[PDB]
Amino acid sequence: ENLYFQGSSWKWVSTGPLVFPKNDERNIAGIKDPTAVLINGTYHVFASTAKSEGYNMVYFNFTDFAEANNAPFYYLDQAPLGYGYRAAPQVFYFEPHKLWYLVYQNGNAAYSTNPDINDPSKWTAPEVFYPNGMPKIIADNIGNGYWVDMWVVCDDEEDPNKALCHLFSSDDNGHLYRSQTTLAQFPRGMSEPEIVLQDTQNIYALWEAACIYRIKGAEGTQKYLLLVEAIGQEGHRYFRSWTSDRIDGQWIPLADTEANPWAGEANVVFEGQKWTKSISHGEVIRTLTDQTLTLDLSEPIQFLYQGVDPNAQTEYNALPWRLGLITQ
Repeated sequence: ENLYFQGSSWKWVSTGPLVFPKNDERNIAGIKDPTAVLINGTYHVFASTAKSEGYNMVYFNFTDFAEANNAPFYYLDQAPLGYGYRAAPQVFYFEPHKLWYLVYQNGNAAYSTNPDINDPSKWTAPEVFYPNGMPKIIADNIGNGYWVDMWVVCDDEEDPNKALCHLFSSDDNGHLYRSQTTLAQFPRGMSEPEIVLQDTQNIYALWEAACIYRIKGAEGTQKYLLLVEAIGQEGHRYFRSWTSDRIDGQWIPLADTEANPWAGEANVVFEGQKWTKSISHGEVIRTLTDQTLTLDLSEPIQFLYQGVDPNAQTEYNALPWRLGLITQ
């Protein structure tokens, strides 16, 4: 059954920090915002590198979490993906094209493709979901924010000419946006976004880093799980959660408070090294790797996340973020 759909009582154990920047000439300050899949015993991770100079991305793989820190990084600026600003990836296999997509931000909502996740040198130069630039609704409501944190999820409707692919994004100004196109058209044809949730009075309650997952075998009110990062007390990052019966439906809070979050300081036990009070910008490690973003909740979720020493005092892009893991 769905023994790991934990309702309003999610509980986790965190590892210590698992992935650090390399001591190399790139002088990366933080490793951030992971996306990951597990295929035949190998974990494939994409993450962002952060320093005051800028953002770009890395790929690495490993078989053992305790050895992840020794995995060589492929710096994706060596692929056609290239130099420039790129951040905050999401990886999935778009089965109808037999291509992996890496969805990320480069100033717009962007994607690269690759037929083989094991060949990081082949990731394409970015192409954008919104060919004319930032949508009007986002430009009109962004204020002093930033258009960030792109997420695709597709429904599993039989007819591809009708099944929808949704692209979510945030503005660091209290809005969550959603566009759609058909499976047949994807990646082309994303509609003008709609605001699907907003918290204008406290923008930090609906900050960024959305994830939308299908729960395998769930056919009713909890078919879809929405996670959004919030900033609480003392700047501690945590995830709020909601559920819905469809991707473009009515979200109902699940575990959505700082005291009872989906994942946060309140419900994460550091059984070993205790190194962060923030559970930030994370993703579930997926074994069902296709564009439906399906989780099998007969098995414990593993959520790879960015954490940071709460006492670090740096410029924001120089924060010493490291990757860690929470497991149910």
